[PDB]
Amino acid sequence: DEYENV
Amino acid sequence: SKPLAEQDWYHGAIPRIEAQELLKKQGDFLVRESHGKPGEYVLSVYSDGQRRHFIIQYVDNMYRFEGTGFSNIPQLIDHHYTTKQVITKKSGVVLLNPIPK
Repeated sequence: DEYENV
Repeated sequence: SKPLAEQDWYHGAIPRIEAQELLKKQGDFLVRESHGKPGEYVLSVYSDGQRRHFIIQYVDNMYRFEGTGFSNIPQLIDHHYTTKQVITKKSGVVLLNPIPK
């Protein structure tokens, strides 16, 4: 799943 | 230097899908332990109609997003909650409502 800053 | 377990906004190991149910209004936020990146912490926020999940970077003994580093997560979160500094420039996210555990 996507993290904003990683 | 106060512990995470004593902060109202720290939810421990709840998964992303559970954080979704808790984040509903602009500026709602909580902190949780990541599942996708084990050992990392996550700031989860509701902003502009979306849930956004920021890894709290831990580098050289400091926790940070894009700016000042602090030795501990409560100091970093409290800093953003009191000063209203954005979490990142790109996101522009401002913390408003700590979601209680």
